[PDB]
Amino acid sequence: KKGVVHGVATVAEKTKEQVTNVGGAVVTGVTAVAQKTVEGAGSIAAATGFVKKDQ
Amino acid sequence: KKGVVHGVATVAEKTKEQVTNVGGAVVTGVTAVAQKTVEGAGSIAAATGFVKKDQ
Amino acid sequence: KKGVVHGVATVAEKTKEQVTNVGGAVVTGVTAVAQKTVEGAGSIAAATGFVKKDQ
Amino acid sequence: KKGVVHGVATVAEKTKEQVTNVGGAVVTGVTAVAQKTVEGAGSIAAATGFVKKDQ
Amino acid sequence: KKGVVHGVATVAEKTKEQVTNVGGAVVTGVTAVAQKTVEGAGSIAAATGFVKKDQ
Amino acid sequence: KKGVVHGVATVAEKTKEQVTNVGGAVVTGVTAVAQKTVEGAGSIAAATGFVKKDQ
Amino acid sequence: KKGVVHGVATVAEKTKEQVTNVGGAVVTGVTAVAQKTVEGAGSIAAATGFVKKDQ
Amino acid sequence: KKGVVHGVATVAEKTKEQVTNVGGAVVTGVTAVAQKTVEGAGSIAAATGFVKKDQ
Amino acid sequence: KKGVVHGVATVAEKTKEQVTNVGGAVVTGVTAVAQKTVEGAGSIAAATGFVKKDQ
Amino acid sequence: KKGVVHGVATVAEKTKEQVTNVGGAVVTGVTAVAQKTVEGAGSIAAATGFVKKDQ
Ligand SMILES: Cc1ccc2nc(-c3ccc(N(C)C)cc3)sc2c1
Ligand SMILES: Cc1ccc2nc(-c3ccc(N(C)C)cc3)sc2c1
Ligand SMILES: Cc1ccc2nc(-c3ccc(N(C)C)cc3)sc2c1
Ligand SMILES: Cc1ccc2nc(-c3ccc(N(C)C)cc3)sc2c1
Ligand SMILES: Cc1ccc2nc(-c3ccc(N(C)C)cc3)sc2c1
Ligand SMILES: Cc1ccc2nc(-c3ccc(N(C)C)cc3)sc2c1
Ligand SMILES: Cc1ccc2nc(-c3ccc(N(C)C)cc3)sc2c1
Ligand SMILES: Cc1ccc2nc(-c3ccc(N(C)C)cc3)sc2c1
Ligand SMILES: Cc1ccc2nc(-c3ccc(N(C)C)cc3)sc2c1
Ligand SMILES: Cc1ccc2nc(-c3ccc(N(C)C)cc3)sc2c1
Repeated sequence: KKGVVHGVATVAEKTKEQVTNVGGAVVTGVTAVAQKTVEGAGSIAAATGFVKKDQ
Repeated sequence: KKGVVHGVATVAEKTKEQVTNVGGAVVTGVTAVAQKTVEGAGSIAAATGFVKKDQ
Repeated sequence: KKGVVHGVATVAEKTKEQVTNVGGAVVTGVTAVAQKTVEGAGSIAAATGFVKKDQ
Repeated sequence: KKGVVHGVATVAEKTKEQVTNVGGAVVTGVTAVAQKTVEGAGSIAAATGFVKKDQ
Repeated sequence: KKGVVHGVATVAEKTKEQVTNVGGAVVTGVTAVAQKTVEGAGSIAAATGFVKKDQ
Repeated sequence: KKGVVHGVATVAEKTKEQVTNVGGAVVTGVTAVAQKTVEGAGSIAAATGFVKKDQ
Repeated sequence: KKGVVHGVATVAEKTKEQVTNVGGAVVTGVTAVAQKTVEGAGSIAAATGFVKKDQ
Repeated sequence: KKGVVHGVATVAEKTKEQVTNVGGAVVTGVTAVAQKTVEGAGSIAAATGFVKKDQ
Repeated sequence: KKGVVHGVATVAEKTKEQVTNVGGAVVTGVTAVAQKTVEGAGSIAAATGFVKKDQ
Repeated sequence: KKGVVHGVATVAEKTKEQVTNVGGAVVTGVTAVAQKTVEGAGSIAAATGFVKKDQ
């Protein structure tokens, strides 16, 4: 076989899960957050996949 | 076989999971956060995958 | 076979898990955080994969 | 076979797990944090994979 | 076979686990932290893979 | 002061939390369950407070 | 002061939470269940406060 | 002071938490379960407070 | 002071935590379970407080 | 002072923690279990407080 990509690719066979991202956010997984009190200014309480590039 | 990529690629066969990211965040995995009190200014309480590049 | 990459690639066969990242965050694994009280200003309480490049 | 990379590559066969990172954070492994009280200003309580390059 | 890399590569065959990092953090291993009280300003309580290059 | 009980009592002052149970179940605490697949016949997957007295 | 109870009582002052139960079930606490697949015959998947006295 | 109990009592002053149980189950504490696959017939996967008296 | 009990009592002053149990299960403490695969028939995977009196 | 008990009592003053049990299970302490694969039929993987009296 032959393949040429510029990116971003994701090429496969017999594949149970696939995610391609440029951005941005993708949530595909099981996630449970239980929480009782959030205070403070300002605290990232429960972050799973996170990116902060403030300018 | 033959392959030429510029990146970012992810090329495979018979593959159960795949993630390609440029960014950005991707959450595909099981995650449970149980939490009772968050205070303080400002404290990253529970971070799993995290990136902070403030300017 | 033949392959030329610029990066970042991830090339394989018969492969159960794959992650490619430029960024950024990717969470694909099982993670359990149980927590009772977070205080202080400001304390990284429970960080699993973490990157802080403040300028 | 033949291969030329610029990096960062990860090239393989018959491979159970793969991670490629430039960044950034990737969490793919089992992780359990149980915690009862976090105080102080500011103390990295429980860090698994961590990078701090404040300027 | 023939291979020329610029780095950082990781080239292999028949390989159970692979990690390539430039950064940054990668957590792929089993990790259990149980903890009861963290105080002080500021004490790295339980660090597994850690890098601090504050300027 | 004077007190006579037959039970079950719970007598106090200045008390943040109280539970009295005869039974039966009482859930008053923070609880997070994240779960991806349960199989088998029959397996108690994730039990927190549990009592089984089958006859 | 004076008090005589037969039970079940719960007597207090300045008290943030109170539960009295004979039965029966009482749920007063924060609870998050995230779940993706339940199978099997028959498996208690995620039980928090539970009592089974089948005859 | 004077006190006579038959049981089960729980008598106190200045007391932050109290639980009285006859049964039965009481869950008042922080609890996080993250889980990815449960199989087998039949396996108690993650049990915190547990009692099995099958007859 | 004077006290006569039949049991089970728990009598105190200035007391931060109290548990009285006859049964039965009580969970009041911080608990984190992270888990990736449970198999076998039948294996107690992660048990914290546990009692099995099958007849 | 004077005290007569039948048992099981737990009598005190100025006392930070108290547990009385007849049973049964009580979990009041911090506990973290991180786990990646459990197999076999049937193996007690990670047991903290445990009692097995099968008949
Ligand atoms: C659409 C596509 C298909 C196939 C493909 N194969 C690539 C490849 C194969 C082998 C190697 N080596 C490094 C040997 C490199 C890239 S890139 C690519 C893109
Ligand atoms: C929105 C926001 C604001 C403030 C902030 N501060 C962070 C911080 C501060 C100090 C440290 N140390 C490592 C001492 C780590 C993170 S994360 C974060 C996110
Ligand atoms: C918003 C933004 C801007 C620029 C950018 N550049 C990226 C980049 C550049 C070069 C390479 N190489 C693989 C050399 C990879 C990613 S991701 C990305 C995202
Ligand atoms: C926002 C941003 C900007 C620039 C950037 N550059 C990247 C980079 C550059 C060179 C290489 N090599 C593999 C040499 C890899 C990544 S990632 C990235 C992300
Ligand atoms: C935001 C940013 C900027 C620049 C950058 N450069 C990277 C780099 C450069 C050279 C190499 N070599 C492999 C020589 C690897 C990575 S990662 C990266 C990320
Ligand atoms: C409605 C009520 C009020 C007060 C009260 N006090 C009780 C008590 C006080 C002290 C002791 N000791 C064991 C000293 C025992 C029971 S039972 C009871 C019932
Ligand atoms: C509705 C139901 C049916 C069956 C069942 N079986 C349970 C069980 C079986 C075996 C063991 N072992 C400790 C081997 C534990 C629990 S809990 C339960 C609940
Ligand atoms: C459905 C049911 C039946 C009987 C029962 N008996 C209880 C009992 C009996 C005696 C004592 N003592 C305190 C001696 C406590 C509880 S709870 C309960 C619930
Ligand atoms: C369903 C049931 C039946 C009987 C029962 N008996 C209990 C009992 C009996 C005696 C004492 N003493 C304190 C001696 C405590 C509990 S709890 C309970 C629950
Ligand atoms: C369902 C049941 C039946 C009987 C039972 N008896 C209990 C008992 C008996 C005596 C004492 N002593 C303190 C002597 C304590 C508990 S708990 C309990 C629970």
